[PDB]
Amino acid sequence: TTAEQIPFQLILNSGNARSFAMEALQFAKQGKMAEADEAMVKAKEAINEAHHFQTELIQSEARGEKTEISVLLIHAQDHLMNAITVKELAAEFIDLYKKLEAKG
Amino acid sequence: SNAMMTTAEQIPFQLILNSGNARSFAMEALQFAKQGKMAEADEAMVKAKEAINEAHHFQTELIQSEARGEKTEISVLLIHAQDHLMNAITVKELAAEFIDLYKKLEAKG
Amino acid sequence: TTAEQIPFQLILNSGNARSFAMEALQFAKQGKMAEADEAMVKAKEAINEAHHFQTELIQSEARGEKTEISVLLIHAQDHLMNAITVKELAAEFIDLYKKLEAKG
Ligand SMILES: [Cl-]
Ligand SMILES: [Cl-]
Ligand SMILES: [Mg+2]
Ligand code: NA
Ligand code: NA
Ligand code: NA
Ligand code: NA
Ligand code: NA
Repeated sequence: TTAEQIPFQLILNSGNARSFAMEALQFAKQGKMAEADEAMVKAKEAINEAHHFQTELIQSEARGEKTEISVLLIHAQDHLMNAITVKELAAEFIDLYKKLEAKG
Repeated sequence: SNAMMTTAEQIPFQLILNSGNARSFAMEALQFAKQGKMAEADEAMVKAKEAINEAHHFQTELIQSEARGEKTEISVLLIHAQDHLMNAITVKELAAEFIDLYKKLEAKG
Repeated sequence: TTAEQIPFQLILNSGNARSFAMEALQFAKQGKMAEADEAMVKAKEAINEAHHFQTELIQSEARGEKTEISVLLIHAQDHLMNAITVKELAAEFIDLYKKLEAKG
């Protein structure tokens, strides 16, 4: 049943990653580039934490273990995957703001 | 299914309707901002938010059902519906960021 | 699991489409608009492959033909939904870069 903690740990870490990435984007918008870079570093860490749980989840099935699929679990997987997506495009927003500061 | 739709099977359709409209409002807003139509963009974002709220109502009921031990039937459509809801939230959140970026680009040139 | 090859195929096509789309963004970022545009055609071709799998998943179920639900399937659907959104917003980024070029 420890495996049934997977959804919670996914949501918690993914939300943390998503939060860091958006914070990074806001810093970049305000011209605080050092703070933006740091937040992204932290976002990368958080997505790593989340991935540990996703990997175990996928390998569990691969391994032949039966997993009771719930809405919560599906929702947890959406959190991680959307977090990865937010982080990837946030990096592009950050990069664009850096480009714009270069010109004045 | 096409032969018979159960009451529970209504949830995915409702989530897709509202989430889809949320995503549509967000993209409409993005497109407005791109044209320098900022007030129309701001208002479409409000409607995006409202549509996510309506979708969210079904979400809470769905999660809580499970909490009660009321096992939901997992289907492709339900998974897809969940994807759409979470997608709408992501699109709205980033479209906000496109809109702000378009406002900044106006502020300069 | 002969139908369980579909998740694998969804993941592969979607992942490649996402990569293609990101390639396009980086090209446009470098001022390489021809390469960007070409990268997006490839993204669209790969999205279509995965999308075709998904339409059949949804339609078959509507017909009463039940699919075996697994973590990998759910994962596969996440890959497509996010690939679609990345492609779509990468296109918005490409437009932003083209915009910045045109003004100078
Ligand atoms: Cl991982
Ligand atoms: Cl190529
Ligand atoms: Mg999903
Ligand atoms: Na960028
Ligand atoms: Na509302
Ligand atoms: Na359930
Ligand atoms: Na922004
Ligand atoms: Na754009």
